[PDB]
Amino acid sequence: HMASMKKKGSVVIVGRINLSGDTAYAQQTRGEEGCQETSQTGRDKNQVEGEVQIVSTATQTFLATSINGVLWTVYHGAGTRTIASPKGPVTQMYTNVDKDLVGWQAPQGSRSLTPCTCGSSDLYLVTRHADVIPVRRRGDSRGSLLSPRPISYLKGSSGGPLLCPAGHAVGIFRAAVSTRGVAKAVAFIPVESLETTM
Ligand SMILES: COc1ccc2nc(C)c(O[C@@H]3C[C@H]4C(=O)N[C@]5(C(=O)NS(=O)(=O)C6(C)CC6)C[C@H]5/C=C\CCCCC[C@H](NC(=O)OC5(C)CCC5)C(=O)N4C3)nc2c1
Ligand SMILES: [Zn+2]
Repeated sequence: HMASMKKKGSVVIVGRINLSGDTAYAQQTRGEEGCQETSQTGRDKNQVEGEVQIVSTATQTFLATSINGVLWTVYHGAGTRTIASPKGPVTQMYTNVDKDLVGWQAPQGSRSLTPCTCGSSDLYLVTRHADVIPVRRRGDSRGSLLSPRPISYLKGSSGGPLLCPAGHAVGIFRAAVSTRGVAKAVAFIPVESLETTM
């Protein structure tokens, strides 16, 4: 009935991948209860820091990455959802189902990665467990893992960055290519495609 139609909750930042120092590590900033509540109100007063956020909905958890003042993630994680912010839900400023891409204005206090212009094919994928996985670029939107591993290890890291040797953003992790459950390669949204969307 019209009277009882529910609304979907906001995406909520629940932690980050700390890349500040010599050791990458995941930090949780909000537990499940506060996450649930913040998703419904869309009101998140937690201080945001860093480039790579861990985000959650009621049903999924994945990553989101700031590049050029936009917090980017995958459409298959976020759909058309708002993100929680100190003053309430914030509507997406970019949505592209054809690229599996969405973006919101970057939260106050985040830091943005710089788009790569190195042209290097020696990349590094950052996962939600703060693993930094070397990846050889193999095309415009694909790279191979130098050390394959089960897809379990990459699940939940869509929206994370592929970085060049200098720490610039090369793309946003979108999908894993596997054989008998082993991730041999990854697909990503190239940063140029983000820059065109902008
Ligand atoms: C609905 O509207 C849209 C629009 C455009 C979409 N575009 C894509 C490409 C897509 O694909 C889905 C989701 C994605 C995925 O699973 N993404 C990771 C992930 O972590 N997600 S996640 O964070 O857990 C989660 C689900 C958000 C919470 C990185 C994956 C980690 C492990 C793989 C798990 C097994 C799956 C292997 C699979 N492989 C693959 O499809 O390979 C190819 C055929 C595609 C090109 C080659 C794979 O990766 N996916 C399948 N859905 C779309 C949906
Ligand atoms: Zn670079």
